[PDB]
Amino acid sequence: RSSRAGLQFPVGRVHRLLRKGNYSERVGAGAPVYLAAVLEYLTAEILELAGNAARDNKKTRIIPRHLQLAIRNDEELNKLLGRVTIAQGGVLPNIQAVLLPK
Amino acid sequence: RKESYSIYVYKVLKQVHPDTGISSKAMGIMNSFVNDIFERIAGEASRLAHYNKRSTITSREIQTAVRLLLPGELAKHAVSEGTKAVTKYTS
Amino acid sequence: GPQPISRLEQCGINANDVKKLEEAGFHTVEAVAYAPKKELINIKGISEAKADKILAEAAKLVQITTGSKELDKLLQGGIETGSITEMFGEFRTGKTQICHTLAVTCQLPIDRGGGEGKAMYIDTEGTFRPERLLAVAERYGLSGSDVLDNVAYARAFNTDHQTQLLYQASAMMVESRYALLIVDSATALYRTDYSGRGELSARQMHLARFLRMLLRLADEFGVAVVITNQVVGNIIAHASTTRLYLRKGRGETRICKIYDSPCLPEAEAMFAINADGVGDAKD
DNA sequence: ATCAGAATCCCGGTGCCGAGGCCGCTCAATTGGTCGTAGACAGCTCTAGCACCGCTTAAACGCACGTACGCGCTGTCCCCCGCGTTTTAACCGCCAAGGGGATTACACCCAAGACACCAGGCA
DNA sequence: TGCCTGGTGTCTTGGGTGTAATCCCCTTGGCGGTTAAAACGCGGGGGACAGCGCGTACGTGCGTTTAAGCGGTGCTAGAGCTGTCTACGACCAATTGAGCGGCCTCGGCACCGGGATTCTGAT
Repeated sequence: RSSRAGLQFPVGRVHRLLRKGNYSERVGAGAPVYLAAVLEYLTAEILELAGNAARDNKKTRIIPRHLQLAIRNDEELNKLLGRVTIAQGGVLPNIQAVLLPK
Repeated sequence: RKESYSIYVYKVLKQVHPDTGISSKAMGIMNSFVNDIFERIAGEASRLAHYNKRSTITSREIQTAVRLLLPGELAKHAVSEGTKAVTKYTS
Repeated sequence: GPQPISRLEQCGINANDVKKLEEAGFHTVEAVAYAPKKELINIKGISEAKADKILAEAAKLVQITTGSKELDKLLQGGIETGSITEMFGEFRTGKTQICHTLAVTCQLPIDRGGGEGKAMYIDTEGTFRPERLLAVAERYGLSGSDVLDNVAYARAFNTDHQTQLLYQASAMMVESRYALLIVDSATALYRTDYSGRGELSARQMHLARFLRMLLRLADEFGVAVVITNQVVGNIIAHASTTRLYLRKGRGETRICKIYDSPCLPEAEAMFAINADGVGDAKD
């Protein structure tokens, strides 16, 4: 079904998880496809930005720091993951202007 | 039809304050309250059962959910009432 | 292609852990990599730390002649190996006969329009006749016995058996050079097994998986994939590269029409069904 | 401390409308029985958490000292409060109408099948 | 006594999703008054805010000490997996009584008004 939907994320598995997560008595054929597509897309957006940060830092491997930079520097991702802690992410560099010397 | 907890809330009210009534708005707030706490406890119990790969929600899940959701004395008294009720019911 | 698991040891997985992974039946870094940790952990003598090291370091590494000349010209010389060509037509059009013919022509030299490879006949309809293969072999001057020796045959009784034969085909096609895979009445088991209306998606899924395995084997071995379809699914459109419509001309002479090719014109060619062969129409 | 005035609290009367109770009904909970399955328990494995010893070294800690910043004080001026006057539109009540929420009535596709029926005369 | 040759006809559901016709009452719309609230002006006072002085608490640096960290080793508790089986919950049909909608009424509360008390600010 993933190939039929043109996806990389596993439609069958998502369907099974929907069935066994006790979300509803019945599940439509399109629901796990839609969900898988959304999960895949969001994964792609975060990985895109994190990859960008990694290259800005001249690193070829994405680490948690890059994920944190990607998320917090993007308003909508930052909104979506507003109450989420990225382990080993650190924080954005930011010093209040009043604290700097005159 | 359209369900609510109104008659049960009223029975309880009559238990604790026999000569006291309640306005329509206040009853609506009590119904909102009962539905809210129902959802919180049932949802936590559902997650408890899922985490432990169990297909059944039992009184133990309810009790643990109560311990997670309610603060201090409210939690202790609620646990006491649930246990008492289940014990009276079983026999 | 594969990325044999040997390469995983150079990532600094110790070789004993790679041997345990091979014991599990994982033989490439691709194979271990796109599997979760627990598969490798379940192997005796493998901890979770070694599995994490394995997954982390593993992600770092990972034209056959139809024998009708006129039809060959219609096809520009014959089937392209490595791709699926669908011939859909009525019963008695010679589909089984065409299968028998190709089962031999594949063994022909490539300069003679063959693939110089063995043939694979997967039958679902009982119509497999080694004697017809012998007739085609003598037509093209091929050893009929060698034709049967270059044809591994198995009759699929159901769709599950139909897919299961692909598993034997994938391992067996590695050991010997093949040029042709034949699936005769390929759609019949999807009609007898999947007969409901609610089961349309089910037969489509089974067919889709079957087609994906076919595409993998086609790209893997560069062999020609021939399946026959009676048209009394829309999924096949994207899957078939060349759609051929077969209809009867009376006697043994059949009319062929091209009903899809992205590159080849819609066109028709006349051919005949001869005792020796599937062969050009000779009025 | 005093006192007047403005605002709030309290006390009583009248009304009114929504809460409380009663009754018909209906459908959702109960009871009784059956059956599959899930989870409780036993038992075995083997992972990893805890405990320990030793060495190293980087972090913590105690202290000295200077100084920047918190905090208190003072002056100024501006801008928000509080109150009086004018305006305006929110609110109450009443009526119209229509639109959309809830209920009942209406195609497109693949499927192949099925044989019958005798009449008309001349040279 | 012994002779051939003539075409042309029909008529047939089923399963599982999308659409308009129906319909009714509340959501939307307007009229009219009336009154309380919003808007506006103005005076002034008190609070925001800027400037200044001081003193003390915190930042910085340095020598000492303390323990966190790392690496190895040991073992056992307990997580995790498997097998078995029985209790327990889903399911289903019949029953019925609890619970809900509707109707009615009376008493709690709200609105009005007027005296009492509180509290604030000027003296």
